Amino acid sequence: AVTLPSHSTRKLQTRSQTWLESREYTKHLIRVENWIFRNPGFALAAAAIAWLLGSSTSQKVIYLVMILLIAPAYS
Amino acid sequence: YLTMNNKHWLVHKEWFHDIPLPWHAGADTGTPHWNNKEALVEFKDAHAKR
Amino acid sequence: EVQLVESGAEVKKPGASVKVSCKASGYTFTSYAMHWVRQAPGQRLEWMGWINAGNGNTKYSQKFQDRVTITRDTSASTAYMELSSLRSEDTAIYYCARDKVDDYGDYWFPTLWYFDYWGQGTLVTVS
Amino acid sequence: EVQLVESGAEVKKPGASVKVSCKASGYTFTSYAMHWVRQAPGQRLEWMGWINAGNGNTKYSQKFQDRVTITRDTSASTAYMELSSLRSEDTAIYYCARDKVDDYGDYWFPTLWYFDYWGQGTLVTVS
Amino acid sequence: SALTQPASVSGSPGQSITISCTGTSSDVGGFNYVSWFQQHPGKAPKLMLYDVTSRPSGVSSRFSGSKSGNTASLTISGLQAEDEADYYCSSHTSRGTWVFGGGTKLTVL
Amino acid sequence: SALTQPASVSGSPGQSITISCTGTSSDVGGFNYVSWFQQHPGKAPKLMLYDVTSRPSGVSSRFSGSKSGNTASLTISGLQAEDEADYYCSSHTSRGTWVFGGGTKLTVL
Amino acid sequence: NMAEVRSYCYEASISDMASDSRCPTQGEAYLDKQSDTQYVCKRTLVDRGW
Amino acid sequence: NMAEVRSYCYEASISDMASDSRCPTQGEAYLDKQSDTQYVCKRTLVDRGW
Repeated sequence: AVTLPSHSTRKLQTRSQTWLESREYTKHLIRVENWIFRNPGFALAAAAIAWLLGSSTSQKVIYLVMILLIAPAYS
Repeated sequence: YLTMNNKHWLVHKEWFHDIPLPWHAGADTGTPHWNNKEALVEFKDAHAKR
Repeated sequence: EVQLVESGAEVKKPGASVKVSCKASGYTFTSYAMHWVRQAPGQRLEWMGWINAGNGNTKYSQKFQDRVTITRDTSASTAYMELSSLRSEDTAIYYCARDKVDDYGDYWFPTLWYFDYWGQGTLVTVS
Repeated sequence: EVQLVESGAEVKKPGASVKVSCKASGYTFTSYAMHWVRQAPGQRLEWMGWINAGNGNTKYSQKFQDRVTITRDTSASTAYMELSSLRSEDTAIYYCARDKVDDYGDYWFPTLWYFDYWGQGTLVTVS
Repeated sequence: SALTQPASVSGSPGQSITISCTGTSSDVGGFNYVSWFQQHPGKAPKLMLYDVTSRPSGVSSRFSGSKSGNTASLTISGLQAEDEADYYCSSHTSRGTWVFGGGTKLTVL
Repeated sequence: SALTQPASVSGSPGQSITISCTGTSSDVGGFNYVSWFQQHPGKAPKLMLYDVTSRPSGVSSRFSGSKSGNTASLTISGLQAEDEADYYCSSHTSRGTWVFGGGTKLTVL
Repeated sequence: NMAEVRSYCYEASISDMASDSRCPTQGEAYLDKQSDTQYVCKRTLVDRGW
Repeated sequence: NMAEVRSYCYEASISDMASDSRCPTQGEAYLDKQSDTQYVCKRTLVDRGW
């Protein structure tokens, strides 16, 4: 149930396309975008807990995009 | 060199040891003793019983 | 009242296959369940049963583990035990009895009573 | 040179027990060794051996995991294989050969060569 | 694995008899699952106990069950003449299967 | 077990023979352990191999061993004719026991 | 030339299911079909009073 | 009445110990006796080449 192995752990780089390299770039993007399409309220609150810690208008932005990226996959 | 059904492709010594499935331990034939085996099952108890 | 009736079979030579019917009468099918207890005269009762008539589940004794298979038919309210590859020894009489399922419909732990009634028997003899 | 010889032609009744001697001559029974390789004419060589003459250890082919027992004695520099409860099948020729033990006296992994010499042979026949 | 039940017994009317069914910890000891089946020979068995001490409604009240350790005791008093039914002890094992004892042919006098 | 070795063969003198012994990964494949044992019928077997390619010193340099995957090939050339000694292949298995092939009857015509 | 390491399995199938339930007193259960290579098991304290 | 809970062994007979080794790369080792579950085996990677 725990296997997501082979894209992140380590890749083969060669003048070949790799397995589903056609599919990937977009099977890392759509799920997160999808999951934010559902329940945006989490984008609401996440925006909050970012916006109140650090207050550089930059460091929090990093906290916005980061907290939004860690829990579409929530891990 | 990794073989699913009638296909083949290469993967790393890191990815191939880390897949969580039953092990054959490189065994030959017979009735292979399967390591793990737990990760592939599903023990769930309905409400409190059975 | 509660009525169990069965089909009086014959020998069907060594190696044949008996099919005995248990058609339940006088109570509510859907709570009947079912058992099969073999006996011929002069030795101990063996229980080679199965236990679930709602879902059609089955549990067999380790002796008979694969010999008998069992069909339930609710339209006829009938359970059919069928003992394949019978032998000289299994000359016996097969009673079908009930131990009512828990209401969930799943049968795991019986009623504290088991058999409040019995089929009337079917003596089966092997040549 | 290296000399091994053993008991000569011999016969036993079915169910008897053969005792074959291997008298090692012409080398140092030190980083010893010996084996037992059965052969009769017309089939595959089976190896039912044992491997350790320093410590008296032994390893047997499951084939005959418990049938043969082996005594090893330096005073006579001799290894005695004894096959108990022989059968009509076993009529064969029992060669004793060596594969030198490693320095430590413990024999686990052989020399890359195994058998550089062989016993004289002992034909054993079962009635 | 059949429960141990002794072959047979007799005695004066009214007199209490004891039928001893000895199992293992797998079944009779670690469960209150017991029943004694009165089986009139040639007729269909019936169940004269259930839940040990308890009895079905149509039971003659002078039947009494008991258990301690691995035992099943069917103790009957003032045996009325027609009380010879081959008594079989049966219980639910832990593995989920039922086992019937060797049975006690009952001998009235 | 029982190393696969083919029953028997022959040819003109000087001509190459190759007797190939096929094992499993348990023994011949995952080890350098091999032996080909010239056994003169009536006499005691002898060594004609040692760790594949090499030879005991008293060996006719005629003989040549080789291995691929699961194989043991004893390839002889420049035959002196009088060199048919049932050839048996034998190896050390992984479990710590030795197995001797079915043997090759060598046919000198 | 290649040599085998592991196998795994990507498709399970499971055979008969036994039970062996001991009561609250005596605790652990056994189920002789355990103690094999080929049977998987897990203990799950369960509802069952009276 | 009592009841038994577990048990503990004081004294261990050890027989057999038949061993299996493999090449540096034809995986790790295995032998039929592990499926017996009445044995005990510890695969430790220690040995040498040639």
